[PDB]
Amino acid sequence: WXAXCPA
Amino acid sequence: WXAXCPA
Amino acid sequence: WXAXCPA
Amino acid sequence: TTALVCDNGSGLVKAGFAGDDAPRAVFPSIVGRPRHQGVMVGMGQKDSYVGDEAQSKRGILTLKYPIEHGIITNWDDMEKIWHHTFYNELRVAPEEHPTLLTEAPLNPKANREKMTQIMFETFNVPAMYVAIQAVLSLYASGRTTGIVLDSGDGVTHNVPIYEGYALPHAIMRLDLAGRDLTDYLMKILTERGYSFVTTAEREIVRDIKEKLCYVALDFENEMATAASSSSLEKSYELPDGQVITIGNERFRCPETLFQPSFIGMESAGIHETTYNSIMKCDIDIRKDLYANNVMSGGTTMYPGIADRMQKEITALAPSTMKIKIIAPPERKYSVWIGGSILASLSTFQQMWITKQEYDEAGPSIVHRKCF
Amino acid sequence: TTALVCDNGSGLVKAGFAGDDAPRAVFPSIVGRPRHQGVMVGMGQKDSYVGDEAQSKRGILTLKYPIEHGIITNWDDMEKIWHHTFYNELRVAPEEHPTLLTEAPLNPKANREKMTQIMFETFNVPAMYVAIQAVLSLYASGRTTGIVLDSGDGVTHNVPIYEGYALPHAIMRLDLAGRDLTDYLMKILTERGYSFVTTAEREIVRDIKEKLCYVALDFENEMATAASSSSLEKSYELPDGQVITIGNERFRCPETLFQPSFIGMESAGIHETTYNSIMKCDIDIRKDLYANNVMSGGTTMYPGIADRMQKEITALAPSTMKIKIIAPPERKYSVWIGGSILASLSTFQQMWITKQEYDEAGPSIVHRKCF
Amino acid sequence: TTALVCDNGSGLVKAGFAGDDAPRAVFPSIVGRPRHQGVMVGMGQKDSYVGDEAQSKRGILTLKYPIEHGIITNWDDMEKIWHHTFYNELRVAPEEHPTLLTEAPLNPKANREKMTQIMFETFNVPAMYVAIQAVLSLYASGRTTGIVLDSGDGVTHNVPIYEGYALPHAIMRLDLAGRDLTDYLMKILTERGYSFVTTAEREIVRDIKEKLCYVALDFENEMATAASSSSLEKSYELPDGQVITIGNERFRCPETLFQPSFIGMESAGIHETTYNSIMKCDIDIRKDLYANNVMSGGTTMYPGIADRMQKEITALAPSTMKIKIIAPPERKYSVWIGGSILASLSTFQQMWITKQEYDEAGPSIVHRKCF
Ligand SMILES: Nc1ncnc2c1ncn2[C@@H]1O[C@H](COP(=O)(O)OP(=O)(O)O)[C@@H](O)[C@H]1O
Ligand SMILES: Nc1ncnc2c1ncn2[C@@H]1O[C@H](COP(=O)(O)OP(=O)(O)O)[C@@H](O)[C@H]1O
Ligand SMILES: Nc1ncnc2c1ncn2[C@@H]1O[C@H](COP(=O)(O)OP(=O)(O)O)[C@@H](O)[C@H]1O
Ligand SMILES: [Mg+2]
Ligand SMILES: [Mg+2]
Ligand SMILES: [Mg+2]
Repeated sequence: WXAXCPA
Repeated sequence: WXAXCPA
Repeated sequence: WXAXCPA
Repeated sequence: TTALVCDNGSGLVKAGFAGDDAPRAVFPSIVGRPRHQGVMVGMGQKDSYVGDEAQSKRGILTLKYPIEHGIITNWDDMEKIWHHTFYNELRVAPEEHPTLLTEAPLNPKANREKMTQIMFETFNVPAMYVAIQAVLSLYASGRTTGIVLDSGDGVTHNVPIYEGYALPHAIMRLDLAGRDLTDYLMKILTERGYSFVTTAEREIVRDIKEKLCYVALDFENEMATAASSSSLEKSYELPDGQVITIGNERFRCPETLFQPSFIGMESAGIHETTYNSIMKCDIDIRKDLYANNVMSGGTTMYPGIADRMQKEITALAPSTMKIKIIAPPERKYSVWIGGSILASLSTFQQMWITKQEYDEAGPSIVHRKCF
Repeated sequence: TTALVCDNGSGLVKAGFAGDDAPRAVFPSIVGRPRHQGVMVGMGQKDSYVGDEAQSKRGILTLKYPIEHGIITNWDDMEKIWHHTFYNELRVAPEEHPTLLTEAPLNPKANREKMTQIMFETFNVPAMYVAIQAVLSLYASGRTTGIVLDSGDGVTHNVPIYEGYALPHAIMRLDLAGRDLTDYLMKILTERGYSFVTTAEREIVRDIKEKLCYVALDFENEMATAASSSSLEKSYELPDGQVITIGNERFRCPETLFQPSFIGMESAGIHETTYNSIMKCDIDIRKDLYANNVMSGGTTMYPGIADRMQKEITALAPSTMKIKIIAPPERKYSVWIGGSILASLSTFQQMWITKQEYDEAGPSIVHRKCF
Repeated sequence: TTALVCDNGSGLVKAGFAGDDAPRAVFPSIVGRPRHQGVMVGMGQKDSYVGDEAQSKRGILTLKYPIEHGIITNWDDMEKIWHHTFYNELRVAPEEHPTLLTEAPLNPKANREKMTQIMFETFNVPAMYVAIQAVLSLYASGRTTGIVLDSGDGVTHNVPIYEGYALPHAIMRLDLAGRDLTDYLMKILTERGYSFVTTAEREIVRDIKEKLCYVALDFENEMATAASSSSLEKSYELPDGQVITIGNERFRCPETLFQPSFIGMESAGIHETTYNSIMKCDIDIRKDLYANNVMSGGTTMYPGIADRMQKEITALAPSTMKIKIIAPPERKYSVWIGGSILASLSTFQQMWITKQEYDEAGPSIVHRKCF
């Protein structure tokens, strides 16, 4: 992901 | 709640 | 170690 | 000595002595408990954090709201908030001051009875009263006739009153509130990508909704404008230091209030429920209720909500009837202000539930507080 | 000519033509590049090995999954994987056959838009479609009502469907999946001692989890039995040749699904998420969803996972409601089977995304395909 | 009587009573045995020299480290080392003083269980505790929140702690430490010509690395400067009188920490592992973890390591967050100082593992005190 978690 | 919805 | 790496 | 008003909301506890113009202590209604391992660097700690302390160190806690949709679920946690408020926030002995409570309408009687028993036995409150939030909001507004839309964190009810005679058959209660809006924002922030799952991340989403979200005057036009690469794109900074961008999610999070079908809820929007509640009263009352629309609660603080609901009601209502919406700047603490006004009244001093009455009637005595 | 279905998972790519009962080519979604020196001994070499070739000689590569947690992060690697599939596995020209893709629910619109643009520009597919994996699994199961728990390598979602009307508000998405279980097995294999740090050793740990790990019906009882010097100790032979022994780690690696707190995840177990998703539907839908618990995904192949999930849900669910869990033997390729069934339907032939539609609407055209 | 702390590292044993500000005796964890013939000239001889005695006459011995990368390989050697410490360095009977030990995180339970059994059977300590090195370093730093990187002689682990609540899921363990750097320096000193193969020559290379090696702020610029015939050339005198010159090898030996690919290790550098460990915690936690980077261990004493790590982390971390690295001058004995602080606490006196508990629960009793 972009915010929260990686991906 | 008890029946319907949680609470 | 036992498996992986020595120790 | 003097009465104290404790409006225990479904996500924000506001308490303070009667006669004041603002709550003395406002802290989140959150109980946090440790989640990680059994502590390495340990010298002096607590097994549960209540209120602002829990949110201060929420990174290692699993916050749990005791009250959901205006209904208390975890009674031990609610006892924890009550004790924390009484002994840390107001810093007064509950056995000396009468306490005035607020409860949402159309709530289970078991919840109110258990709250009464808990605060009347665990504490030694000399006299306790429970009042509806909308009636307190109307008291704060200073008028006697009008229709109150109290949209809090857990509930959104609508109690119409005319000349002080509340109509307990046109009261419409909606379960769409700030918590559901926060959950919807959590779900739909995944579109751009930024997703939040943990309870602390839920608090972050709530802060995002409080700061950036607003209600669009026209939903379709605003959506088209946002999709047309407009300036409706604000930037929020997460605690870790990353900046996020919110596009059309700003006016889609609080559009659920006017369109509950977004999260698959059959009930109509707040404007339609208000219009139905008005139309359920006598034909000689609707004219005065149309011109005395009163807002309260935290979630009614979105920019442009008053204009939007005024337009929707004017569309629904006949064109010959003037539509006016009253939105005081103190909408967040309107219920507490009304409670403080009511508790200091000379006439209200005889309406308390004294200890003798509770002892002689057990804990099923709070059923003539009906409003 | 004939449509082809390419279910690009987050760790296992399954592709094949529509109408077949099984994928034609299944290879790991791994793109590896040489890590060591180029070295004088060279007669023909490649700068990057894709798919099964990378895992065949994984001793001199740093394998990097283009997809994890259901999102592609390395788009060049994904382009390489798609090209390798289309031109080496199926051995067909993508410009002649429509392609159907699968995407996990609650995923960014940017990711799906980028995949659509990549497949419509780099390749020349006449038509394309993106579908939710759980809907495809329900299609494969042959029924129209039920709740699908698709636990893949990177994601574990839960989409409840009733009579073909999917409820897009009770969909619960979890990030506990095969990769997290493999990492947890890597971490807790330290206890006995046999630890694996590199990516090839991570593949070895994944193979160990696939071959030996299982789900215990009762976690506490199984842990006590294992600690009581029981027969729960199986032996695995590493490629280097040294045998290792796995004790209580067999049922502790897949216990993370029912207890996310093992790796410090605030979310609840898969059984609790399924129960919450069922309870978020209408009261008239819960009875049918309880008895149609369809399971799919690779990580749902653990021995005894169905019995444990049924026991947990029955404990959560009311005693008067019959609970049945459907675990077909083809759970690994259930999503692809459903995609093949859907792509060959006569009615679905009108729901493609033609090249003309993409040209006239741009990459941001896949937003009416939401399930 | 008084508790004693024996931090048995993987190349340097530090022991001393609790309450002191520095270890009473620090000697290498080396057990050496004669290599050449016994020879006719014998009046008083030993078959094995331990600690400083072994290094004093290392020219006729084959020094063998019992602990390396944290694990004890030879248990007779560490029985000898523990006996030598207790009966020659502290010169106290172990049966009277409780002993607090330190173990690296993510270590096999067999090693700690065997150490427990050895200390409780071969010796007669009334009580004994086993702690984690990073937790003790954080104790020594005087704070309760922060991320500790303890880069010792055999291991380089990383334990992030927030408000005394360490997260046992963001702990990253690396095998890059002083021994690997010494081996790399031995390998790369061949380039100029100076070769070191024997164990005594390995000790000489270790001394060279201790005295001359440093961490460059910019690797490429420093390499270009060294290749441009600069003043980066220092002279070291071997024990036999010869002098050697070290050029670019001064900053190439410790560059392995930030570039594990130098010795063919797939893992990322210490800066990247620290960034991942900071990030793997909760989003609200990294705000205090970024500004509370605490270092410990011998190999964190390179000149300019703090500046290089701060620059690398600031490059990785968001630009809007301040990055502060805490590098106390006592980094060499930080773990022992923290252990002495912890063992003298009044609250910790109930956390000891008494002999009665060991007798009633066997040697597998140290699993309730995991950090
Ligand atoms: N300025 C604001 N803008 C948008 N939302 C707000 C604002 N202030 C409060 N809220 C929302 O109102 C909700 C509850 O507010 P309030 O009515 O004061 O508490 P309660 O619901 O307990 O009475 C909160 O969940 C918050 O999200
Ligand atoms: N027999 C098995 N037992 C346990 N786990 C399995 C088994 N087969 C596959 N898996 C796990 O399922 C994951 C991928 O399965 P699958 O869902 O078919 O692929 P994807 O996740 O890409 O859709 C792998 O990471 C693997 O660890
Ligand atoms: N001043 C220094 N500069 C560079 N390296 C050092 C320095 N002091 C110690 N070291 C390295 O640290 C390693 C061990 O140091 P220390 O952490 O005190 O022991 P342990 O690793 O047993 O805890 C030694 O192998 C040595 O090479
Ligand atoms: Mg309220
Ligand atoms: Mg899948
Ligand atoms: Mg150390």
